[PDB]
Amino acid sequence: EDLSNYIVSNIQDPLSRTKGVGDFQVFGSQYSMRIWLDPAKLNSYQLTPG
Amino acid sequence: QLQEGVKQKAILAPQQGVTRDLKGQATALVVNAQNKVELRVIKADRVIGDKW
Repeated sequence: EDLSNYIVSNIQDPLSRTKGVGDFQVFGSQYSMRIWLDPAKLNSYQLTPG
Repeated sequence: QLQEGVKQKAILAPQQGVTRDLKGQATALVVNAQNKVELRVIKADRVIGDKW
């Protein structure tokens, strides 16, 4: 996923500006702010993921 | 501002010397004894004015 973010970040910008290159896909996609909940801390504060 | 503890062995990297890379970690560029630039991963707790 680090390599896929590196591709979509800064080798997809010079690649598609060249001549002749049509549409294309990459394996995976860019990053995402993945937030990891845990149920013990949600119990400890009287919280729910909603 | 509560005050607690002293660390007698602490290192204060400057703010200009450490820069977040594209993942989210903190990386600082160091040199070796063989005079070649190497990257080292940093974790940083506090800020004191202008230093990490």
